Amino acid sequence: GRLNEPIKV
Amino acid sequence: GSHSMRYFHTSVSRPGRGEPRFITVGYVDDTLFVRFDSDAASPREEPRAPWIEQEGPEYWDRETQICKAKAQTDREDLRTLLRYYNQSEAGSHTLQNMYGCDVGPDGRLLRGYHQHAYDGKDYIALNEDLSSWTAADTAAQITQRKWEAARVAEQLRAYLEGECVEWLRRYLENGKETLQRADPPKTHVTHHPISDHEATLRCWALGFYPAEITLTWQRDGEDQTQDTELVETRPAGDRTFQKWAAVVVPSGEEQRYTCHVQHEGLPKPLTLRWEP
Amino acid sequence: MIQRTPKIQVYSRHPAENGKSNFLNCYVSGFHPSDIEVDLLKNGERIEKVEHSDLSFSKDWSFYLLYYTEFTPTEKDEYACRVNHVTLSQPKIVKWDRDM
Repeated sequence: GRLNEPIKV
Repeated sequence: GSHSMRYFHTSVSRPGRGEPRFITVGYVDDTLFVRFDSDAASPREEPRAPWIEQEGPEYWDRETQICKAKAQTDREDLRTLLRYYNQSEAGSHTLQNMYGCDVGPDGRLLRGYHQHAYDGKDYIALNEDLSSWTAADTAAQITQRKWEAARVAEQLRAYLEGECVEWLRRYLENGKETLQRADPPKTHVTHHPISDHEATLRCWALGFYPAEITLTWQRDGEDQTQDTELVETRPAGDRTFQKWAAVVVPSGEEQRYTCHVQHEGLPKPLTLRWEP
Repeated sequence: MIQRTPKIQVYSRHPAENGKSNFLNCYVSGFHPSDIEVDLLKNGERIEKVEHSDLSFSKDWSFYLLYYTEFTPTEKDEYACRVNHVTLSQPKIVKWDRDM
């Protein structure tokens, strides 16, 4: 199951 | 033995041809288990292995939401990266991310990963400590400063040590028939005359899983590394892999050459010779 | 803008036996950027309805794809894989050889 954590550069 | 779970993501911009295409796939070891493509008619995360099919609708809904949201943040990130590199809006560019975990035979975390590349080059990676960053260039240092300020690493550490490991344990159990089965290589040597003076010996490994294998030639017991043609391990399409290694052998030298095969499905490494 | 040219292998799923159904594979790997065109050819003409894997990549970030179709080899039919990529000045044709 995936990471649910928005991460923007 | 040990195992891994990895998610791969690629966005590719296409100015003048709509919005960037987003493709993500998930693997356990060398087994594909999920996929999502934004160009699909009705994009959803879809199963690709039988053992994930039993996950219920809530799993697929959540996964699909995560994938759609990531497609959107990637589009924002592609716009940001044009600024960071002083680039025009006219060209196609690529953003890649991989994350996941490796565990040992006891199921404990061996290490975690979370890393990005832009236009095929390393951009920023979480270090093995799951606490600090390696930035490739001054643009990635801008991202590093943002991610330090927001304590991104702490969020990643929590996932990689927690949910990532526990999902992988679940999948390994549900998929124990296949994920916990090594298929050994089927091996043979072929001989291919080149001229009156020499011939190729080719050592084959077929039908093996997982993909990791070692395949070498020796002559009189000495490794022939510089003189061996070793092809990349390649998928057969039936879950298994193939590889071969070849050497050019002077006439009459065939019995001096031995092929050596190591694979986790073999209880002992194999030695083979050409059998006329 | 870095570019990495594809490695190309064309091969069968199982050892070829004339008259027995099999799968013809073209594996392209090691390439960047990811835009690539791959055709499988029978006697020089494109095979219709070829399928392919979803884009993925290696530890070094380079891309790989598998293109594949069912086929039944014979003594006389020639098969090949034709690849185009920005690193190539003309399409590259690799012939299927059942000994590779």
